Amino acid sequence: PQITLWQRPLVTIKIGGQLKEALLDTGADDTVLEEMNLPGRWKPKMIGGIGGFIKVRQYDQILIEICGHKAIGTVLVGPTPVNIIGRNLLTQIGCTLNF
Amino acid sequence: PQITLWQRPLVTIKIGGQLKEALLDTGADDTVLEEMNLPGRWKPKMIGGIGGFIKVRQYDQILIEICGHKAIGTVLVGPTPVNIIGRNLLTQIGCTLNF
Ligand SMILES: CC(C)CN(C[C@@H](O)[C@H](Cc1ccc(F)cc1)NC(=O)O[C@H]1[C@H]2CO[C@H]3OC[C@@H]1[C@H]3C2)S(=O)(=O)c1ccc2nc(NC(C)C)oc2c1
Repeated sequence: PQITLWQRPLVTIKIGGQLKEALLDTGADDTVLEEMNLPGRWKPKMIGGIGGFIKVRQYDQILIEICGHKAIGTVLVGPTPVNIIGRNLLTQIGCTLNF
Repeated sequence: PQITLWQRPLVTIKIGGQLKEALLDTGADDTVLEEMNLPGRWKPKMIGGIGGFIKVRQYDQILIEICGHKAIGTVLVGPTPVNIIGRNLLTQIGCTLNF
């Protein structure tokens, strides 16, 4: 799809058997999702944003289907206010900015 | 330009007579710039992000030239870690996401 930016660029994702909405976020290096149940091993990580830092769990080689396109990569899980799809996964679905 | 997302989507901006770099950020509703000298009246505002909230100064009808495209709108100035161009200005330069 082409997506204009008059509204938040939200898409449906399927991850860990669950359906969620997430923001396509070109300002995010990495993918950060709200607390959710994910299977397997993880590693503690601190990440920074506009108002300071949060502690997240780092999960590698996680499958995510983003608006019907499959990607596999790192997902960070923690107290983010919104689910964010970052460039680590946007590059896999072929996402570009155009003006 | 078409911009792929293997690197941060940074562009040159000119605002308040100054040259700066800023991130084209589809996950940002509003435009937030690092402390800088802007002329005229402003209004206190608190905005929230990944790690909590920051106090910004709200400036309206500010001219910004974003990668050679002119836009006029609200700019928030405050302790953001990075200069962010949000959807309020991305819609004016015709920016879209495509996959
Ligand atoms: C969380 C997200 C929903 C909104 N944020 C835009 C994201 O793109 C921000 C932009 C950004 C902020 C700080 C920073 F150091 C680097 C980049 N990205 C973000 O938090 O990403 C984090 C995390 C993602 O992976 C890595 O890449 C950058 C770091 C790092 C951890 S925001 O907090 O910066 C933001 C920006 C503009 C806004 N305008 C508003 N307006 C409200 C009044 C609605 O809220 C805003 C909130």
